[PDB]
Amino acid sequence: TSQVRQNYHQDSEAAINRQINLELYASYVYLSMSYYFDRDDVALKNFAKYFLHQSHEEREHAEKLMKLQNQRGGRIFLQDIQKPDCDDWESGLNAMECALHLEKNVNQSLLELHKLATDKNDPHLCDFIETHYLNEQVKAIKELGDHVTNLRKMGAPESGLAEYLFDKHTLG
Amino acid sequence: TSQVRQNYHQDSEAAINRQINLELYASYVYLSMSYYFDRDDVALKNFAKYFLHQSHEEREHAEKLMKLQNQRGGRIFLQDIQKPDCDDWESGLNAMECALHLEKNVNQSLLELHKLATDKNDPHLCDFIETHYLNEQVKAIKELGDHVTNLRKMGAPESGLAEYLFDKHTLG
Amino acid sequence: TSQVRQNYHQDSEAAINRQINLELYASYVYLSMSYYFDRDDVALKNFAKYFLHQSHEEREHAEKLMKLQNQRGGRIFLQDIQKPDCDDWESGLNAMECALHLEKNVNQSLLELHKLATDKNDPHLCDFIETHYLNEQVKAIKELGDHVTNLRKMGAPESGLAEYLFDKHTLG
Amino acid sequence: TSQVRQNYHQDSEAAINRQINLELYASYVYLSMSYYFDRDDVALKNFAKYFLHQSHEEREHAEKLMKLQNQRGGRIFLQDIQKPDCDDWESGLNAMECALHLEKNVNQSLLELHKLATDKNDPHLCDFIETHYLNEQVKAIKELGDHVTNLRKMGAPESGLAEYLFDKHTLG
Amino acid sequence: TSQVRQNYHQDSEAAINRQINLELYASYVYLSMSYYFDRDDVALKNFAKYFLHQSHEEREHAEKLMKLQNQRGGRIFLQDIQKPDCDDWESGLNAMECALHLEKNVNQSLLELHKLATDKNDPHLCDFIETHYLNEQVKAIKELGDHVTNLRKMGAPESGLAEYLFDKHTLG
Amino acid sequence: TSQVRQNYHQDSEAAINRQINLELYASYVYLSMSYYFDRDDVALKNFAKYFLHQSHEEREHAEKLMKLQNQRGGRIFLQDIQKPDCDDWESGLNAMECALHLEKNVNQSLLELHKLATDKNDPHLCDFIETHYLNEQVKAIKELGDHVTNLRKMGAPESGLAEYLFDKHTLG
Ligand SMILES: [Ca+2]
Ligand SMILES: [Ca+2]
Ligand SMILES: [Ca+2]
Ligand SMILES: [Ca+2]
Ligand SMILES: [Ca+2]
Ligand SMILES: [Ca+2]
Ligand SMILES: [Ca+2]
Ligand SMILES: [Ca+2]
Ligand SMILES: [Fe+3]
Ligand SMILES: [Fe+3]
Ligand SMILES: [Fe+3]
Ligand SMILES: [Fe+3]
Ligand SMILES: [Fe+3]
Ligand SMILES: [Fe+3]
Ligand SMILES: [Fe+3]
Ligand SMILES: [Fe+3]
Ligand SMILES: [Fe+3]
Ligand SMILES: [Fe+3]
Ligand SMILES: [Fe+3]
Ligand SMILES: [Fe+3]
Repeated sequence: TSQVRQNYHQDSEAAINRQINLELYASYVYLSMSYYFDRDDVALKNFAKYFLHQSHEEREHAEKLMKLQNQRGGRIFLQDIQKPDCDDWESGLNAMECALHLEKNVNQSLLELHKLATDKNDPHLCDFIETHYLNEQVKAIKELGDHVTNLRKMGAPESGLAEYLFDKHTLG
Repeated sequence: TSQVRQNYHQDSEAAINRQINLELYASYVYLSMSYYFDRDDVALKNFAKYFLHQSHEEREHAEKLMKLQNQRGGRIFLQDIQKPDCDDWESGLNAMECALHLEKNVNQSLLELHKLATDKNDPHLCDFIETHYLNEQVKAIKELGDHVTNLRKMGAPESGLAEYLFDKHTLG
Repeated sequence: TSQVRQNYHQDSEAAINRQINLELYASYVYLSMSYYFDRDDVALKNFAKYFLHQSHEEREHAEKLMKLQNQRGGRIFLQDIQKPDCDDWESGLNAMECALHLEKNVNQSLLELHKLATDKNDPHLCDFIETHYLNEQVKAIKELGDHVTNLRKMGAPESGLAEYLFDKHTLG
Repeated sequence: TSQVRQNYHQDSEAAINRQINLELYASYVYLSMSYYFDRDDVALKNFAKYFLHQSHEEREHAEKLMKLQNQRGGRIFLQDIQKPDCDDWESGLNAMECALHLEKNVNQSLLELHKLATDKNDPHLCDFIETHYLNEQVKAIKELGDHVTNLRKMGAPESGLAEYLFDKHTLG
Repeated sequence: TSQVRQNYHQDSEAAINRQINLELYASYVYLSMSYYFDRDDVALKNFAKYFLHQSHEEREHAEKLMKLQNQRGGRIFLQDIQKPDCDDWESGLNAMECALHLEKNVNQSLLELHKLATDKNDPHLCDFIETHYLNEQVKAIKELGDHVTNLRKMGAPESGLAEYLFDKHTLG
Repeated sequence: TSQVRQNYHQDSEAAINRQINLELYASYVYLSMSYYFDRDDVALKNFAKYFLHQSHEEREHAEKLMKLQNQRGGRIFLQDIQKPDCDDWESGLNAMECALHLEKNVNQSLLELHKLATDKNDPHLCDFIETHYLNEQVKAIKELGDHVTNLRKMGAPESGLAEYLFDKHTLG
């Protein structure tokens, strides 16, 4: 048992390990989406930038949880990073919709993590989730909801003009 | 025989001369396209700039091959620069499509040049083609493929609004 | 078939996809090693930095291959990123030894990739491997060999004083 | 008929097209001379610079006529650019003599162009020729006459010392 | 066997050792030529500078090969550096002619080294030769060919005025 | 006989030539030692720097004697530069010990050179040896004696920790 471990339940430690894996997967999904829009038959270079940056952000969210696990005296256990769901996301509107879906599932996982730490009476792990992840998730979901709404109101996915102009004006 | 000539085959020298002519022709084609979009009944001033700059670049690729020929001890032999294929490229989408076609043919010529220097065992001429021309070609073809894709997805050539907006936002 | 695809063999495309996965795995291995040395019962903060930086570098090597695949007209196919080999690398000397081993295996894969592109007569893909990956690998392997040698000559792994001083003076 | 065309005779338009071709040819001749003096058995690097710069200038004179043609509502028609007259201009004195000859022929063409625009009563095209081409030609011919005179008085072409010193002091 | 050695053939290692010796010899030859022109009965101080700088460059080419040998896991074996061929190179034109000859022989050795690495399937050692030595050699030979041509056309070696003026204007 | 030669004995001239060769050899020995410590199984990068810098210094001592020989009207005669004594100097302590030995032998040669110039009554050559070489030698020998003493008192050659720490703190 770790010399720094205090008030840190075996269940929280396992949950933190499952959340690290989820953030890595989210990083992988965004990396996959990014280079979809870099294809010559898609060619939306700011969608690609937007998702490459989201990819780098999610791996920084994972690294922070790895830091928290060592901080609290638990042991990181890594699992396979599953290959993403799709190889061909049709359109810019479909990608933002998958991203919105993915960000809600991550949020749901974080809310369950917070409920477990409330019940294990771990106030430090609670504040960590609140301070670094919960408001980030709410802001990400609101941003992606906005993007999805603009893309629909513009006429996407059937109008490539709409998707082209959204690339230049919102994401550029 | 030249005092600096070493490991430089008569066939490579002829091939370099044929490649100089191809680059000049490519320069001429782009010059012709540039001033098509400067016509008052076409009036896309950034298409014209894009192609004038490509015109100047191709003549700088030709000058570099002339420098290489003197560097290796061969003798430059110049041929007529053929007048380009078209006087009226219909639309911006049609010009990028001809440019994509032209850039692939130049690439194909460069790949054949590289195969001949491999077989004549001229590693310096191989590295020269690799370092200065091969990745340039791959980047040019990918750029033009992107432009062609955006123009189609926007509704060109039937939508002059699409071509107008591409001029302002991608090429400006 | 892609409008930009030229002289790009189905076998090279598959090989590039297998190399992207290998670089991601290497990135994952280094990320795992990094946070091993961040544990409170290991506590070598510059080993952790050294490997976190190597982790970020390998994912940038992967992103470049994804860019090359789109550049040449192939299609990225992603596989699961396997969880790394170990959860507990004993010592700093053992980690540098695994890293040396991993970097040789990546090199071997790159040399086989280069042999396949030579035989498919793809000089652009050859120069890409030479210019961006081959000398990087040779420099990485020489660096890790040096680290392993210093750690042994100092008295590692049995001397934690040796490992402590190497952390401060070579990696800091 | 062009919406901007006014007082612009079919004969002037054809003459402008023939002058564009002449300027391109002049650009090609100078490019050919430039890389003659870059040969290792000629090796006069400032003759080469002098003629490379004249080459770039003549293509800028051609581009200006293409701009004028679009400005006035005519249609550019491009012809083959004939390969230059010589592959081996013997000496620096012989090249300046060919350049002097070429510049007089261009001047003669410009004077005939000006006579046709006088007779077609096109005062704008007259002023354009006067303001941008006529004094340029007179200055070029006087410069080349000076160079030819100095080279002869120095002892060229039989004295390579003379040609060497002219390269360093007048053209450097 | 070295812990970093990978795909590095015993024959390449021996060839690299023979090339290190050749570069040192070339450094010695240039050092010898340099201080010939520093003699009071020769007294061409810029020939001396030109060759002293070439001397320092060749030893830096040797040091780079020593670095490559350690990089790849081979073992440097040094041989005697033979005293140069001449003690009295007659004239500036004769020295540039020996230097031209020496630089072609070094090039020939490098081309044979590249052929051996092609046949041993060592693409890293191939790119190293291409990237650091092959174009350097081509540029050196072209420079020395130019110098030799100017010196002859000026009237060297019988005209010490020619050699004096070349010292001041080309090499100063 | 040289127009600048004055009070310069045939014996001094020969001795200066033998000293030039000794300095070149010393330069070669240090170059050899430098790249010993650059080996991956030795890996002491500051020993390597220390000896590479000493290598460059000794060749600058040789160049100064070549300058002196021309200054006085003698004729430089170069001999083979013998390959160094060892290919594998065991340890850092053993290299500093060979370097100490080599520097004393060079000093002894310089003292004999000074004795010959005293007896040939060449006060200029005496002051040259005193002003540029004699105090340099005394300072080099004292420095190397210090290094050897520290390395022994630290526990070298049996302690690679000692050699590692000396590399970082004294030579870095
Ligand atoms: Ca799976
Ligand atoms: Ca024709
Ligand atoms: Ca698994
Ligand atoms: Ca290459
Ligand atoms: Ca013709
Ligand atoms: Ca007027
Ligand atoms: Ca000998
Ligand atoms: Ca010997
Ligand atoms: Fe996000
Ligand atoms: Fe996240
Ligand atoms: Fe281009
Ligand atoms: Fe080109
Ligand atoms: Fe690495
Ligand atoms: Fe990598
Ligand atoms: Fe001109
Ligand atoms: Fe002109
Ligand atoms: Fe050189
Ligand atoms: Fe060299
Ligand atoms: Fe010294
Ligand atoms: Fe010395």
